[PDB]
Amino acid sequence: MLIEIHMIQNHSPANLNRDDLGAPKTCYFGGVLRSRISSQCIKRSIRTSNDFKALLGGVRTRRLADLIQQEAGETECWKKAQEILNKCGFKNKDDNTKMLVFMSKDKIKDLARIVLDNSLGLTEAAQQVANVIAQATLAPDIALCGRMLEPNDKDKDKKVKWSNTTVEAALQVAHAISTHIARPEIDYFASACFYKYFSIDWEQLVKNLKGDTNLAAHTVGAFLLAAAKTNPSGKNYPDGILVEFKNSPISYANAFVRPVSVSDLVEQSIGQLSNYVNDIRLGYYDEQSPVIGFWFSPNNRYPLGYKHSKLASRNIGNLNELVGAVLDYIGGFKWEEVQK
Amino acid sequence: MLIEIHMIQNHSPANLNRDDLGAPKTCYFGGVLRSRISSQCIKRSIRTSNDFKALLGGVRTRRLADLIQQEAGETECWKKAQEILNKCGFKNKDDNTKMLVFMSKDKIKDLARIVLDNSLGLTEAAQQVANVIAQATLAPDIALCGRMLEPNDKDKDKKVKWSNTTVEAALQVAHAISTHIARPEIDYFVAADDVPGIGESMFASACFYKYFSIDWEQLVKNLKGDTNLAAHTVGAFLLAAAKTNPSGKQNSFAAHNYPDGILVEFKNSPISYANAFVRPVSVVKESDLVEQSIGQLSNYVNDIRLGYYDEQSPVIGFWFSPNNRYPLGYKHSKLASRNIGNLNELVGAVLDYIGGFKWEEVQKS
Amino acid sequence: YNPEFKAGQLLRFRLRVNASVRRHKRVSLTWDASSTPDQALADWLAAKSPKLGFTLQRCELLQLGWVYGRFRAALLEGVLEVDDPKLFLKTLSSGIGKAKSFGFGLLSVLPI
Repeated sequence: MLIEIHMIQNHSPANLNRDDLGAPKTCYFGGVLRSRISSQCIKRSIRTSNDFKALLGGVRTRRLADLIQQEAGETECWKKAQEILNKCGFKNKDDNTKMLVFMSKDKIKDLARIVLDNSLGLTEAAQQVANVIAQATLAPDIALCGRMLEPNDKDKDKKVKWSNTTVEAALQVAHAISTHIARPEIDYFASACFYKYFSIDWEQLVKNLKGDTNLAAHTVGAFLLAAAKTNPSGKNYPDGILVEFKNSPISYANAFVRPVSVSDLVEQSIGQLSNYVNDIRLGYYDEQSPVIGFWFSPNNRYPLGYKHSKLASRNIGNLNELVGAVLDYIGGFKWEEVQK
Repeated sequence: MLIEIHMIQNHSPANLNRDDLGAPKTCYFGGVLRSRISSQCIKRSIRTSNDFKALLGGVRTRRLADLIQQEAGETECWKKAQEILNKCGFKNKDDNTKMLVFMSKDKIKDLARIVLDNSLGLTEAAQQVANVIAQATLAPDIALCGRMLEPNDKDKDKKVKWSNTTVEAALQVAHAISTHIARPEIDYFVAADDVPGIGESMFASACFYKYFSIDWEQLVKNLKGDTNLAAHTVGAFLLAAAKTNPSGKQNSFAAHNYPDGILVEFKNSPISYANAFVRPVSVVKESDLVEQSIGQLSNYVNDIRLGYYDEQSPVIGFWFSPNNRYPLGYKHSKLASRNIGNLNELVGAVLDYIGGFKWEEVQKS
Repeated sequence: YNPEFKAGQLLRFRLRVNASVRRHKRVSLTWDASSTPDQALADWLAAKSPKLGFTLQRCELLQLGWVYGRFRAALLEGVLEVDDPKLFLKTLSSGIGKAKSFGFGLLSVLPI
């Protein structure tokens, strides 16, 4: 019911994320200092990747004022929009119109249509705008990242009823972590190995898209491709690719509570993760419904399972072949037909 | 006979329980600051869990008019239902509906029938509904918990005869505490508007120690017999506490981790082993935090067993770790009566010790 | 600190630059959609390197950002070779750009 992906990768310091003071972020795990990349950075890097452009149908902006005055053509509707928006309530505590907005890039036409109707009362015009952006969620971005919209009641209208404007998320991701301690460079007077964890709720996503199936499969494939082939900031395929389907969420971060100290950092980390996965599998589950996984490696660079212990369904040598197998298990879902 | 569970579990960098300011909870134990998850959060997580969706017979709601309206059908009851519920002392203090009535036996057809009856909509109906809420509702989990209600005077009418509404809960949960010092960290983020033209977040990671207590006789008493349901409750609670995490900030800090060392014991008086970590665990280069914490726990448990020994009541316990990854008696001691490699057979063995109840049959009730 | 370097000597350097140009106000350096920021910054630095007195051999961008108080800051590291020992000393302890009062002009040379 849930697709679980665990990845092992390396990343140079030239493509890392820094804090307000300019230093790469760090975290504690097991009493030692590690290297940390935020989950928000990963999500932003994925939604604006070259492999996710085909499934980007939403924008987050505080400038609806410039988006509305971009399709009407007639210049004489801008204060109309700066009054309809404020009647809606999208301006917040102090300032003016400083609330981030999240609707698909298809209801701006409706917004312009409603603005350009002079035979409509202002109150019911704002109500129409609310019904416009209270259902504008048919975008794959919204069905993978969620959305919240609080309307300020400080400057509300008489009634101006709001509908359900909160959509529940379908993807859970973790702050990426180092399989070892921190390292340095060459003093005067980054360089790290990271891991990854993903989880997608197929039922929640299909609910958030009004039951569409091909769109969900296309989103899953695009997200996996972008996660495998994108770097956080800057501008490198992962060494270990793991795929699992479970009904309850399980993470394997307690494989690296013992720091890896040593060209063999990757191998030791893979071995530790394999040991932890085997231990959890053999000591926390049996009967009911089993789990089946796929190990895909860059030219099978790193093998898994003590070279004798079976624990994955098959081995995949190509990333492109990995997407089809994941979509295959749900049933059918040829990659060349869902891309349309 | 008391069923007591001790488990040790690690977590990824996360934020499961936070205060009003967003910082994860903390406490002082032994003179040092630790990371805290409250007991109410654990209870709500067990109650709203996949392995416990089968025995949820309790509803705790500020609004009951909606439920009786849904059960009524296509008629209208809201006004008269509110009238009766205000005739009963369900509070109007400071304009709120204060009573979060913990009425069990989700079958509300009794109150639906009383409301939809063309009788005297007066103190008679108020008495009938008060008796219905006070008496019938038992439910399975209102045996572990239970504070059925507390009627309000002044507001209520002067012809009400509320019966006993105290359940004498048979559950004891201690606040989870880490076995080391706590390390809070700050994350900086930006909005990054898409059309061209810093906040702070908190998180931490720790390894936790947890403790539960179930009273067999009180659980049986609050269920009015039905030992099968008691065994079912024991199994469901065991699984739910073993595999369930708080659902807080899990879309950004996914920490779906599972415990590494589990201790289950049965005794006549409750004993907690939280004093094993008065000295915080300091990491060494040859092992990890989990192993050192398990070692200190081993030392303290063995010491208590040797020190408060009584010949009239041996203590029987079971220690399970996944694939026996971390043994309890590393050096020489066999502290537990049995060592087990899977959780399901641990539950089976616990039920066998309780009443020789096999797993399959008790799943039917 | 007494820095003494001979001609034709390899050194390891770290420098944060201020990408400032003047147009028709002072605006940050802008590159084309077909080019990477690192290439543009390397070419911009190599344009002025003759007058500075050192020869660039390799350089990669590390931190591309801003400094408030609004200024543009880019941290570039790599390998440089000194051309002559006369102009290098003048370049040192003087600055390689503008906004020198906010810690934007400073070199750290290390022997390799």
